[PDB]
Amino acid sequence: ADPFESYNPEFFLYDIFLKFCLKYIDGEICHDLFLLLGKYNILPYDTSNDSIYACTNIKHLDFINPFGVAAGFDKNGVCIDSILKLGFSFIEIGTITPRGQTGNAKPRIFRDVESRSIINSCGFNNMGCDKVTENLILFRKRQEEDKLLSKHIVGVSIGKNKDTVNIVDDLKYCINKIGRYADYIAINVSSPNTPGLRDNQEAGKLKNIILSVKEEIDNLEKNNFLWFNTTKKKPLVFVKLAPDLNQEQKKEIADVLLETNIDGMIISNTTTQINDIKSFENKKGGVSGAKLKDISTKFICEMYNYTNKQIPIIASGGIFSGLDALEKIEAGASVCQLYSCLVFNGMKSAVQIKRELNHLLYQRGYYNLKEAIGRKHS
Ligand SMILES: Cc1cc2nc3c(=O)[nH]c(=O)nc-3n(C[C@H](O)[C@H](O)[C@H](O)COP(=O)(O)O)c2cc1C
Ligand SMILES: Cc1nc2c(C#N)cccc2n1-c1ccc(C(=O)NC2CC2)s1
Ligand SMILES: O=C(O)c1cc(=O)[nH]c(=O)[nH]1
Repeated sequence: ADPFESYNPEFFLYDIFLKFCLKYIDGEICHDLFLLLGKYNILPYDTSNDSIYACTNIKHLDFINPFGVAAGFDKNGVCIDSILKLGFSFIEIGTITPRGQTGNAKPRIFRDVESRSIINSCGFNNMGCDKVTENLILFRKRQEEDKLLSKHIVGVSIGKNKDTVNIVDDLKYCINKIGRYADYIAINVSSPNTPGLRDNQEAGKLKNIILSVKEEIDNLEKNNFLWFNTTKKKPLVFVKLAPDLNQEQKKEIADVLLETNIDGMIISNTTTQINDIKSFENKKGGVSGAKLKDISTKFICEMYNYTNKQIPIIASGGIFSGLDALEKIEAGASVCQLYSCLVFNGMKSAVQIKRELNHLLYQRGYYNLKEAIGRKHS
């Protein structure tokens, strides 16, 4: 790929445009501008074949490379194709809710370039389960005609509308509408921006949530070719956890995860523990990026040991480099999700991080990425 060709994600003009937008334009306007470029398929694309030695898996989920885009980036599944073609193996769309929501008062997204941090108080703004399902169906039909997207994975993050009293009613509604089209379902009980959502991480409540979601997915088969997704199998079930939990809570959750046989755990969502970023002093919400890296890596180590290495991990939190990715993997993660990396590193994010990790796996003496999983604990 030529360095001065516009189709190349590493093309210098992308970093110039991004640096300008990061300096002078409102955060959510930048994000919506990126989604618009994606929607009209004007984004650059990765033309390199991914290394077979950096492939990974979670059960039957075969990731072509270890990098995906975390939930909350393409909330409505409006440009799945364009984001994936930047060089990512998967994307988690959503978080979606049964009815659409505009979310919390704007401005609600703020970036701190020096510390590579983001604070947000979005509050699950999305078009609603029915409209997002239409968007995902359209992608599944495009994927069926395009061989280049046949191995890319799409997960769906599901949550509850703000006014819903019982979360399970909302999760069931989403499963019944979008479940048939998802490779995996991520249960979001960790947003800090929906009042009382995090209370669902209590052991007793979480167990009922997991068993009800699993029962609802299992009933799609019982009541009714059926799977219009990548795997051609029922979606796996993941739980996304908050890093703001005590040791007693983490241990109780781990015991529930082992008993309910969850397919994976996403570690982690944003934190409410970071109070040292000056430009975020009077801002509300959860913090993402570099200040979240150490907290979430420590949380991966803890959960990997609490679950006795039986539950696969999806890493989320401050991953910017090949070095950051390897640290997550040796801590116990099987795959990585990026968010803040796309915001601060731009279009080149996937191409660059994949190169850095392949080089690092070679320097460290690993034959493949699978050999590195949980190696800190070996
Ligand atoms: C503006 C914004 C919106 C987000 N929305 C969601 C969401 O809807 N669902 C979710 O599970 N996580 C959401 N997240 C959390 C990210 O998926 C991710 O876990 C977090 O940003 C930490 O990763 P990072 O340090 O690489 O950014 C959001 C993050 C940001 C910055
Ligand atoms: C990767 C990228 N590239 C661009 C370009 C370019 N080139 C122009 C405008 C926005 C761009 N982006 C962004 C995508 C998302 C961005 C962002 O700031 N998101 C909000 C949640 C924090 S900034
Ligand atoms: O929509 C949001 O506010 C949101 C959801 C989530 O899970 N995490 C986050 O930081 N923001």
